[PDB]
Amino acid sequence: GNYNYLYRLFRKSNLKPFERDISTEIYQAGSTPCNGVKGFNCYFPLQSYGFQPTYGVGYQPYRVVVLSFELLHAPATVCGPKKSTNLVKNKCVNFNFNG
Amino acid sequence: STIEEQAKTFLDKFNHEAEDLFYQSSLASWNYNTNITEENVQNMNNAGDKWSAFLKEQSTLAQMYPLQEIQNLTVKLQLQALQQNGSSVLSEDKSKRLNTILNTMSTIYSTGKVCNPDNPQECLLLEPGLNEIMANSLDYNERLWAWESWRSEVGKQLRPLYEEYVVLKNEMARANHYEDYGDYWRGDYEVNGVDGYDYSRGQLIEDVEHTFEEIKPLYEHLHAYVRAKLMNAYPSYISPIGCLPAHLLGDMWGRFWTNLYSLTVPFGQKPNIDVTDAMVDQAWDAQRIFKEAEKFFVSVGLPNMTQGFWENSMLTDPGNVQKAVCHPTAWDLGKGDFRILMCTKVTMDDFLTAHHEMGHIQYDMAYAAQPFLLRNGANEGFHEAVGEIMSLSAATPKHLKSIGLLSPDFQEDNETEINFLLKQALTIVGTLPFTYMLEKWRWMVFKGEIPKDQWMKKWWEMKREIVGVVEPVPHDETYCDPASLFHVSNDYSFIRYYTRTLYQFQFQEALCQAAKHEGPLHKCDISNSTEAGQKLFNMLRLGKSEPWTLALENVVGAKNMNVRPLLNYFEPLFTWLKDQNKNSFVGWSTDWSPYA
Ligand SMILES: *[C@@H]1O[C@H](CO)[C@@H](O)[C@H](O)[C@H]1NC(C)=O
Ligand SMILES: *[C@@H]1O[C@H](CO)[C@@H](O)[C@H](O)[C@H]1NC(C)=O
Ligand SMILES: *[C@@H]1O[C@H](CO)[C@@H](O)[C@H](O)[C@H]1NC(C)=O
Ligand SMILES: *[C@@H]1O[C@H](CO)[C@@H](O)[C@H](O)[C@H]1NC(C)=O
Ligand SMILES: *[C@@H]1O[C@H](CO)[C@@H](O)[C@H](O)[C@H]1NC(C)=O
Ligand SMILES: *[C@@H]1O[C@H](CO)[C@@H](O)[C@H](O)[C@H]1NC(C)=O
Repeated sequence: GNYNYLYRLFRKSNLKPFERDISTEIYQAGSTPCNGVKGFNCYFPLQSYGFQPTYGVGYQPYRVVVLSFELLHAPATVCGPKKSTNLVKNKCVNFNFNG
Repeated sequence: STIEEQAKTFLDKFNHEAEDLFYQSSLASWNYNTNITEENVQNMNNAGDKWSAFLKEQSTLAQMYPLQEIQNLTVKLQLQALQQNGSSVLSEDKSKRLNTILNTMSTIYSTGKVCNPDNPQECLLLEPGLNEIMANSLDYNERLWAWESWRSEVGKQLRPLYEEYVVLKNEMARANHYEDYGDYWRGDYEVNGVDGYDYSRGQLIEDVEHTFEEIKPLYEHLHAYVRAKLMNAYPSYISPIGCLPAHLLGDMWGRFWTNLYSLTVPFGQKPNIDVTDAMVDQAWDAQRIFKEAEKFFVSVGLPNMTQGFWENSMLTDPGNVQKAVCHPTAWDLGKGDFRILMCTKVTMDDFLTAHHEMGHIQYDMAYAAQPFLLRNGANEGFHEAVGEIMSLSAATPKHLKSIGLLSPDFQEDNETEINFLLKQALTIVGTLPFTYMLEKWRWMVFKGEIPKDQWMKKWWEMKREIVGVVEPVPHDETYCDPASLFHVSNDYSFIRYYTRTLYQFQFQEALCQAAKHEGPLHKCDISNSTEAGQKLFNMLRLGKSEPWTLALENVVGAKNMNVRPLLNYFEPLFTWLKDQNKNSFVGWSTDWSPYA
């Protein structure tokens, strides 16, 4: 059982987009103050996924990479590769050299 | 803030933590079952103790949320399931005594060895030493000796233990706001809070009697026919007017009559539908058996088995060096892990068992979307009934012809259908009066209707009245004849077989009506019908989230258990038995006319 992977199961409000919450403060589900102790109505927010090889396909670990592309007023520098068509000389051709 | 949100967070942490502890306990049990080694036993015991302690702590913490301030039906159902004390309401000394009594009954039943006086050098255990003698012998005094000696040893050991057991279980049940332990068992079918679909604990006994009153003519005719055939087999022991002798029913206790098919066959000259030789000729492996079962389930529209099912199941006996339990069991380990533990041979019985256990796996897969504490059947009957319907459908000659296991030029005449229906009646109909009489006797024992000094005098009186089975010699109160069976000695409910039997044919009629089958009910196959699979899967996906009455409305369109599909299934056989019983006398007399 791999218990190095954790998830938040409880929070007072929903997350905003692209927000990270790494707080380990005890979740207060009741009127009573938690006081740092996981007693009645006060749970620990982060729970672990016990990833084991014999799990089902809907419970197996999946690595997710989300790529976020934004265009801002600054000069755009992450560009895609541009191919180089084999140079032809001594003929009337349409040339595109560095724009 | 509110109580309902607190309960929802509690049942959101509970489901995940319990799912993890469950998976670990179930995996330890699996590793014990496929590999009987002492470290696996220790790991199983540690996981079980952790699981039980965790269930005790969550039961202690769940009761602090009052039920009447929660309106959501699913949350109230999970909280009702969790808030049961179980044995925790009883004192620690009495709880320890009850656990000790249950464990020692388990050891007495499992390691009980009985053999003939004056020849004690070797003895035979119940499985398979006594089972084979009861199922295959034709000798009157040998079966009488085995039956009386095993009930003498087991009953004389278990009678004070059972007398303590009834008092402790009644004390726990009255401590849990129940009338008796019988009411505690009947509370599984209790539905409360749903308008129109409410079911009471007291309604179950009335419904069982109402169904059994319609069972009784068919069972009387079957009993008369079996009585005539056993009179042919044993000339002088069986009376024309009396009950059947107890040790002649083909099994140790009378649970099934399926071992009397050889003696009571209508048409021996006609062939059987045995397909074992065809699989031997075509070299069918157990993997091919499970692939054909998977093909059957994809034909009706249900999902196919996962890759982890094929990778992680043990479908063949491992070998001499590694020991495993031979009993076929479907395991829903949790987290989408589904396995079958079966030592599959090339037989028809193993093929039907593979269909039955894959039906169990399909039922387990269907409610995987549900929360952890609602991942069960709506009652104890549905879970077995959905496997028994697969056992019914797979056993049909149309299914065998469709998969190529039966010759396409096999003549399906009335005589083979009559003898097949008689075999299915001996297996299915014959267990119903025994099940009903045993459960009614246990309910009267728990309720206090029968005093301890009059347990057996009533019991045989019930058996003559209901089952039509007479004792060979009278038994006094030093015997404990019921507790020789596995379920009663190890604290298991027995009405699940009765409910399973009725739900089986109700589901069979519903799916055959959905599949538009136009012939006899026993000639019906539910393969290739997407709509029948959809009608099944609508109930299958619910699990324990909805009442069993609403699930039965979803399948058959009725709000209550019904007996008419069973009688419709055996109607050709019922007419044949009525024709064959013209000379003989249907019904029995409770007097001592055969033997006492
Ligand atoms: C069964 O247990 C034995 C005990 O040593 C072990 O060697 C073997 O690998 C186990 N087999 C399986 C299939 O788990
Ligand atoms: C009951 O709770 C479940 C989640 O726990 C929720 O999805 C469902 O909608 C609730 N039912 C009602 C009627 O509010
Ligand atoms: C469980 O037992 C406790 C005390 O032993 C009791 O207060 C509680 O009401 C019981 N719960 C139920 C459902 O009977
Ligand atoms: C189950 O069915 C799906 C779709 O028909 C298929 O892709 C998958 O391979 C099947 N699973 C197995 C184990 O064959
Ligand atoms: C089966 O059918 C044949 C012809 O219809 C008939 O002669 C025979 O008596 C029937 N047998 C039974 C048991 O119905
Ligand atoms: C059901 O479908 C399978 C797959 O196409 C087919 O082989 C089988 O013959 C069908 N059943 C019947 C009764 O035709």
